[PDB]
Amino acid sequence: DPVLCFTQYEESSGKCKGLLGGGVSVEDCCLNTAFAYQKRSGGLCQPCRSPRWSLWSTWAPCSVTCSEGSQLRYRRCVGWNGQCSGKVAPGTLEWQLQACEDQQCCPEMGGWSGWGPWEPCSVTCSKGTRTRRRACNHPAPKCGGHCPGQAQESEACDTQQVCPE
Amino acid sequence: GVAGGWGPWGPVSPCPVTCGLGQTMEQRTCNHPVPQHGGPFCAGDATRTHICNTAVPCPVDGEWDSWGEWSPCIRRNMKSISCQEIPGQQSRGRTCRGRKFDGHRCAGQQQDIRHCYSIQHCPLKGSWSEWSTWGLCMPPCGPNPTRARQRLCTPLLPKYPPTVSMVEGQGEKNVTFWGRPLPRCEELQGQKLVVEEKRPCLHVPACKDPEEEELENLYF
Ligand SMILES: *[C@@H]1O[C@H](CO[C@H]2O[C@@H](C)[C@@H](O)[C@@H](O)[C@@H]2O)[C@@H](O[C@@H]2O[C@H](CO)[C@@H](O)[C@H](O)[C@H]2NC(C)=O)[C@H](O)[C@H]1NC(C)=O
Ligand SMILES: *[C@@H]1O[C@@H](C)[C@@H](O)[C@@H](O[C@@H]2O[C@H](CO)[C@@H](O)[C@H](O)[C@H]2O)[C@@H]1O
Ligand SMILES: *[C@@H]1O[C@@H](C)[C@@H](O)[C@@H](O[C@@H]2O[C@H](CO)[C@@H](O)[C@H](O)[C@H]2O)[C@@H]1O
Ligand SMILES: *[C@@H]1O[C@@H](C)[C@@H](O)[C@@H](O[C@@H]2O[C@H](CO)[C@@H](O)[C@H](O)[C@H]2O)[C@@H]1O
Ligand SMILES: *[C@H]1O[C@H](CO)[C@@H](O)[C@H](O)[C@@H]1O
Ligand SMILES: *[C@H]1O[C@H](CO)[C@@H](O)[C@H](O)[C@@H]1O
Ligand SMILES: *[C@H]1O[C@H](CO)[C@@H](O)[C@H](O)[C@@H]1O
Ligand SMILES: *[C@H]1O[C@H](CO)[C@@H](O)[C@H](O)[C@@H]1O
Ligand SMILES: *[C@H]1O[C@H](CO)[C@@H](O)[C@H](O)[C@@H]1O
Ligand SMILES: *[C@H]1O[C@H](CO)[C@@H](O)[C@H](O)[C@@H]1O
Ligand SMILES: *[C@H]1O[C@H](CO)[C@@H](O)[C@H](O)[C@@H]1O
Ligand SMILES: *[C@H]1O[C@H](CO)[C@@H](O)[C@H](O)[C@@H]1O
Ligand SMILES: *[C@H]1O[C@H](CO)[C@@H](O)[C@H](O)[C@@H]1O
Ligand SMILES: *[C@H]1O[C@H](CO)[C@@H](O)[C@H](O)[C@@H]1O
Ligand SMILES: *[C@H]1O[C@H](CO)[C@@H](O)[C@H](O)[C@@H]1O
Ligand SMILES: *[C@H]1O[C@H](CO)[C@@H](O)[C@H](O)[C@@H]1O
Repeated sequence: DPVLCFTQYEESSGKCKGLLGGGVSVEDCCLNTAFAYQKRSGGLCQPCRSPRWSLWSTWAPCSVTCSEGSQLRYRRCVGWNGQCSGKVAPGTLEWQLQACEDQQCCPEMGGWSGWGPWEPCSVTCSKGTRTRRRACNHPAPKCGGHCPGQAQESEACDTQQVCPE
Repeated sequence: GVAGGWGPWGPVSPCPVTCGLGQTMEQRTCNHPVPQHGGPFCAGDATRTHICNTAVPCPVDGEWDSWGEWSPCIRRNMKSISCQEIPGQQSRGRTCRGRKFDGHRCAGQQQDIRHCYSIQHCPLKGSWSEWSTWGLCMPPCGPNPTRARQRLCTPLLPKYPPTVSMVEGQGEKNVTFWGRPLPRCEELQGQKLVVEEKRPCLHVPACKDPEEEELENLYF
């Protein structure tokens, strides 16, 4: 079965670099153990050396940003015609799951308090703005929480007074 | 406007590699009908490549295997030397795995030997160590992974000379302990050897292909 043959294998990247050609069987391409092959070009680049386990990748991000989570890292057996340690076929993946913690607390949103009384109208003649503010401390937020909505309603008011001409 | 044309192909380069696959190429020039005034130009390519196949494999050098297990600690002409001040010698072996096709042989010593004291199955006084670091989540990609840390009965090694002169070898060689002793310790939570506690791991992520997982999060 033909396969694309590459002249160099870049470790820690899992990529075939330096294309030589296709239409050549896997046996001929892997006569030099420093080569690598990729079938159908979709992926699955594999070195020609004896199968040996690759390196543990960096930890995947913690499954949740809150309290205790779980994160994974993979390791693939790379090689041709052979088995890794443990009677494992080339292309198989091993995993290690680990508990992680980004931060201790997590945002518990607070509740709105009683409304502050209506502030006086922003102007003494014609029409103005009537502001109404409250606070977000019933209860108070922790970590990174915030109250839903806004903390200052604003309406209009008519003073029913004419300005001097 | 004078049409460009190709000349003769140059000599093909010899197969540069002495093993496996290589590559050859030929070099021709557009010097036979040279294009004039820039009207037309010679078409095609000025360099064709071919793959030269040599059936001989390539020398793959031998890489050392991981160390085997330490041999039992024995003294010559004394049979068992357990739980006694008797210096033995234990060996450890490697395997030059992978040397093929005139590859360079493995460099070093395939046999490691150290002087030892035997402590196999000896009853000793013990003491409970502190809580170990929380282990991994196991089984990964399995039903309900569970972490686990453990306190255990740490044996108290007998105060024997760690530095002994060997009469046969005329050397002052170090001695280390080897074996599985049977430690004695007051019961802690109803266990005489190792008491552990398990906690389930939270928000377990599914195990998918590193490429497939990458394409899945990107696509949402
Ligand atoms: C045990 O001894 C080593 C060195 O001596 C011996 O090593 C044995 C494995 C064996 O092969 C034997 O034939 C050989 O003589 C000590 O290593 C030394 O440690 C000190 C401090 O740790 C360093 O400063 C030295 O550089 C280092 N090497 C030498 C050559 O002295 C080792 O520490 C010792 N272990 C104990 C627990 O005492
Ligand atoms: C990661 O970062 C944290 C700061 C949070 O914003 C996380 O979002 C979620 O927030 C709610 C609180 O409303 C918690 O119940 C969730 O546990 C948490 O996932 C975010 O994922
Ligand atoms: C309150 O009383 C009213 C009767 C006005 O006298 C106001 O002053 C007027 O305010 C507008 C803008 O606020 C200005 O254009 C006028 O110049 C000023 O007379 C007062 O604030
Ligand atoms: C020619 O003879 C062979 C028997 C090998 O000894 C060859 O060595 C190999 O040369 C190629 C490059 O030409 C390298 O890819 C290999 O790493 C090397 O083993 C020698 O050239
Ligand atoms: C991952 O695990 C250890 C290091 O943590 C080594 O055996 C090796 O680097 C592997 O890739
Ligand atoms: C996870 O573990 C450590 C950092 O916590 C490093 O080895 C690396 O960043 C890995 O992703
Ligand atoms: C304040 O605003 C409304 C109630 O007025 C709710 O979204 C919630 O109780 C918030 O604390
Ligand atoms: C203030 O506004 C109304 C009452 O006017 C209610 O949503 C609530 O009592 C709030 O504190
Ligand atoms: C403003 O509006 C009325 C009085 O106009 C009352 O509900 C309260 O004083 C509020 O602050
Ligand atoms: C040179 O190359 C090929 C013939 O080898 C043609 O495309 C054409 O004759 C060009 O001049
Ligand atoms: C080079 O290649 C072939 C001979 O192999 C011919 O088409 C022609 O001689 C060209 O110059
Ligand atoms: C055996 O000795 C150590 C590990 O104990 C390493 O140098 C290496 O793994 C070797 O095979
Ligand atoms: C010999 O020494 C210890 C066991 O006592 C381990 O490091 C290992 O099994 C080695 O082969
Ligand atoms: C076992 O180990 C020591 C005594 O040997 C103490 O830490 C405790 O009694 C524990 O049960
Ligand atoms: C384990 O538990 C706590 C720390 O988690 C301490 O009492 C001590 O380190 C024990 O070994
Ligand atoms: C496991 O849990 C935390 C770290 O996640 C620490 O208390 C300690 O390292 C323990 O072994």
